Amino acid sequence: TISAQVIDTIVEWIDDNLHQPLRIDDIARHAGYSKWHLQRLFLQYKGESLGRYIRERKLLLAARDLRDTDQRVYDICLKYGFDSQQTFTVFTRTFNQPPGAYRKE
DNA sequence: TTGGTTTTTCGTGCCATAGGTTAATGACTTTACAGAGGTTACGTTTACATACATTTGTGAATGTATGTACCATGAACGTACCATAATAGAAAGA
Repeated sequence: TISAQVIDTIVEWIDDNLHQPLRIDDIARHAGYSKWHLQRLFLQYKGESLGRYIRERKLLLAARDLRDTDQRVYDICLKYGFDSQQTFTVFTRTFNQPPGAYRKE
């Protein structure tokens, strides 16, 4: 029990939520835990900054949609959180693996 | 000419120096419970005078008690309506 069961709710919010980005103000509210209700968790349970963990989660989620043989490549990053194609093109810094070649795999 | 690795800023995240509301046991203090002490107005126990009753003798009410000496010689002394048929009894002729 950390901050009255915030771990059991963060995962549910990440699962249920739409492609809306996750920031301090966005998740600070209906979360039931403010900035410090999340800082301790991100420091202890995860040990990684939000901008990298969210990007990794989006990449792991899109790894299946890229294999689902979808022709609308521009909408793949949009349906998962990346509001722009250039920002998602994160993939170069993470995998150094072609968008298209991976999409071909 | 186009995709992707490399690099630098920059707002954002993590760490550290400051300074204030407010949990701690307490010390409170206030209310409640526990201690004896003088006073009140009864409740039980006791003696004493007078009263209804109940216990005695005495004057009247009834009640059996034995008899009355001219002559009195049998009757119901006034009852009563008379229905109808099963079962025996004492005799009489069969």
